[PDB]
Order: sequence, then structure tokens, then C-alpha cells
Amino acid sequence: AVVASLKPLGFIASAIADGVTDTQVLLPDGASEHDYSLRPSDVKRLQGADLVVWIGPEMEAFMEKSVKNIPDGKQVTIAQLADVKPLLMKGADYNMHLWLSPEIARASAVAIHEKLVELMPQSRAKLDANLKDFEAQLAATDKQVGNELAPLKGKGYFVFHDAYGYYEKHYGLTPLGHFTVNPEIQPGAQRLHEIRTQLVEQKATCVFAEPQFRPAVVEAVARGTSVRMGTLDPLGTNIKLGKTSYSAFLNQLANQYASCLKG
Repeated sequence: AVVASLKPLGFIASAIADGVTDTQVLLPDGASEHDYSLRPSDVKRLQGADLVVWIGPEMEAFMEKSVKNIPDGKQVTIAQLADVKPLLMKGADYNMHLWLSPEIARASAVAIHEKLVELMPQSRAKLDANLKDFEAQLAATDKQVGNELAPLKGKGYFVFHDAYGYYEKHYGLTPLGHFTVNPEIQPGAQRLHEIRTQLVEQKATCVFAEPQFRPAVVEAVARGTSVRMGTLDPLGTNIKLGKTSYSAFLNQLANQYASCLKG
């Protein structure tokens, strides 16, 4: 099997290795990328994976550990890829929420495909063809999203937790800023003040919760005000692995942003 660390890395691998081997996500639905640690049975899945896909040690900390035993032909480490490295952003030490960069996704699909062809050479036929389709969906989605999000350029909003840099920069969104960075921090207390003042001084159209964290803090700093409220799910927790899953992720996310920000 192809064992992906996070669900949207699954979405990608599931497209490339469709019909060739199954894909498996380690980080379960509704857990957060910051704050997991590998089950014994999750390490089994890694030890006997055909191919392992993850970002890199600055992101999925919890699995740097087990990935040192795995050799280079049996894994794809997306933060240290040829075409990705050059376009890593800074953390306002780089932002690693890469799985939302279509350019990076592309580069990842490529590298996955390469390694699978190597390991499973009698499936080259299908693999080559799965990839072609991916590149096509992905391209055609990047177009539709672009259009959907284009009218939200300018509209300022706030997000819980800083995950969306890559996506936001690429489609030209206009975030006023984030509540946290690591969302195991609260954050309080001045942070929450600076947001409040910004929201009541008109200035912001939407504020965005997340499903893997209590919206609790976001209602508040908003109640009373003319700010609308929504949610963003950066792990597409409610999307099934499949060919068209990663293109669905981006569309969903676009719709999440837009469903609140439209006007």
C-alpha cells in the first residue's frame, strides 16, 4: 500500500495509485497535524508500506522517528523535493502547509508516480495514465477555483491557525491574519484583543473556525459584531480517498472560504 501521513497527501496518492494499490492515511479524521503520535499499528503500516508519502520533519514531527529505517526509493519527502524547495514560504523557518499548494501537489504526484513505476514496473501502463488524469483534473480545478475565489480578493477575514498561506497566496486571497500558528497554544489574550478591535472597527468580513478545534474562542471576539462566521477544513476530513479526491479538496476549501465571503 501507499501510506500517506495526512489525508490530503492520501488524496494525491489515491489518484496516482488508483487501481494499483490502495492508499492509507495515518493521521485519523479529526486529529490535527500538530498533536498526533503513531499507534503501534500505524508503525506496522509504515514498515510494510510499498511507498511512504509525507512532507518532512519540520511538519509531521511524529514520524521522523519511524521514517529513518525506510530507504529513499520507498519514500517521498515533499519538503525536500527538487521543484518544491524553491517555493517554500516563511512563517510569520518555513511554513509547511504545502498540501494546499497546487503547484506543490503537482510536484508530489510526479514524484510519487516516479517511485511507483520503479517499485511496480509491471503497472507503468496504468500509473502513467492515472497521472495524466490527475494533472488534467488538477489543472481544470485550478481554473474553476481561481474564478470562484477571484471576487474575494480584498475581502479580509481571520483564520484559526496558519495553514492556508500557500493556497491563499496562489489564489490571491487577503487574510487579515490568524488566531494561532500552533493551535495547541490558546492563544489569548492580547491576541484576542487585537482581533476584537479589528472586527468591531468594521474591517473584517468573515472569521473562520476549524472542525478539529473548538470554535468556542472564535464565537466571542465576533458576537455582537457584523462579522459573518464560517469554517475551513485543511485536512478535508470528510472527503473519501479516490481519484477525484484531491481536486474535490480544493473545491471544497474554495467553497468554504467563498460561502462566507461572497457579497
